[PDB]
Amino acid sequence: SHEQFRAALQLVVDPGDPRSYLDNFIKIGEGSTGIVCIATVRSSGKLVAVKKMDLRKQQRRELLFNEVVIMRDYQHENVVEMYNSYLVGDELWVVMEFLEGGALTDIVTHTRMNEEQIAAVCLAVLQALSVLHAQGVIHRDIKSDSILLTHDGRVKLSDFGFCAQVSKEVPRRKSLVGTPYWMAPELISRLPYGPEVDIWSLGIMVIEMVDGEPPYFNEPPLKAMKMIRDNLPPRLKNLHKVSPSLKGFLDRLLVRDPAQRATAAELLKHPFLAKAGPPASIVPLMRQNR
Repeated sequence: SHEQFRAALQLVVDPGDPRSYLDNFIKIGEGSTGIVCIATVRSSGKLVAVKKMDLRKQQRRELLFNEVVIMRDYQHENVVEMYNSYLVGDELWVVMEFLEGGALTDIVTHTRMNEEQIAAVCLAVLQALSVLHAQGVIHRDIKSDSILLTHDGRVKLSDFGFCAQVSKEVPRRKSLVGTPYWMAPELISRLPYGPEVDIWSLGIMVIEMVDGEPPYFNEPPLKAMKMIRDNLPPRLKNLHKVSPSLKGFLDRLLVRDPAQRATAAELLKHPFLAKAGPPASIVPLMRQNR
């Protein structure tokens, strides 16, 4: 039952009420699992982010345990910090670092990123994934919507609600978890999968940054997932515009066989990332500056 689930979740979250120390909630976004708000810390005026997920409106309710446990006390410069989690009525609230620059999705849909900028984003995400994967954490929802920015162009990975933990005893997952257009073929094909699925999804995000949208985006999700499952790796619509370096980099991400797909640690040494600009190079892309 719902109440049986609520009781269990209460045991894992932090005690108390964030409505006692936060106010002035402003909804600024919505995702598959819930909404994201800006809130003000009453004592200081500091802005934080709060995501709110309705326990009754999840495709898979049990996934709500994952982020609140796995990412508790996690600190990395390219990962959005989670501060606390709470059960507030029928909603899970997660209080997090506020990334005032917004998400990469606005950028890929309204601008044309150059390769210095694309390399900067990939380097930041790969730095994050290399450390996460080494600890057995799989993100499972890598896409532009999950990449957030600071006002000065620093890049941080967020949206860990679909994440998973693997171990020496249980090295792979089986759940069909992710966002259709970005899902790895072996995940779609129910091969016990590992961290490698994030590397495929990153490749699809590179397609977003080059083309503006992922492959098969005009198709229904189920149809698209079948095409991802059955067809050869997807091609860039704008292939003729990209450097040999970017194409070679992308060829190591969008490898159909997980065992031959590059790992995050390997990709950090790839020549394409030599093109990466500093945070300043990203700043002109954000809505408030263009």
